[PDB]
Amino acid sequence: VNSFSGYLKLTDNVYIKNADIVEEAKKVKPTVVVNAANVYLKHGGGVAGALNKATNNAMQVESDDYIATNGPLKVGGSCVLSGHNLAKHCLHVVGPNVNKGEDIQLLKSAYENFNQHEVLLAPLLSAGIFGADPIHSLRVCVDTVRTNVYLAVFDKNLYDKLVSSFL
Ligand SMILES: O=S1(=O)CC[C@@H]1CNc1ncnc2[nH]c3cc(F)ccc3c12
Repeated sequence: VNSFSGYLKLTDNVYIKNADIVEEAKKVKPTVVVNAANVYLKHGGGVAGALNKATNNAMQVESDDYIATNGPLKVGGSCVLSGHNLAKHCLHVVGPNVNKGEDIQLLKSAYENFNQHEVLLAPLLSAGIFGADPIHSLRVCVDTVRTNVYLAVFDKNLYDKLVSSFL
């Protein structure tokens, strides 16, 4: 039993809710919140900008030190950093950004990072400003993640479309 509330169950292990991931993280305090990161951990907009703003820029400060030490992530890769006031940990995962021409097949590799964590609060990878089709992202999620994932979809119209079209 966990504290996630109001989710629709899609499969054995995948759940979905129309929610603001920032507000959801603030209420649940999950062990892991996933950020929709880029390789430079520059949290300027989308989910990343929202999560970073909610940490009063502490996420960005920590991220800049991470990059200065380790260099950029790979597209499809991830790193674990602090969850600050939102979660115990933040799993920064880099989905391909279609608006940069990155290969969509890397979306499966990106979701594989979730399997290293038993339970996660997450957005749909490569959705929003990353330019992928969220219906496709949900399908890859369901077919790749085996651990327990609670998906927050900010846009109510999109949430209803994802549910109604789910196979
Ligand atoms: O859901 S969508 O709009 C349709 C694709 C987008 C995915 N992005 C998100 N997914 C979940 N929670 C979220 N909270 C946010 C706060 C912001 F300021 C900007 C984006 C988000 C967001």
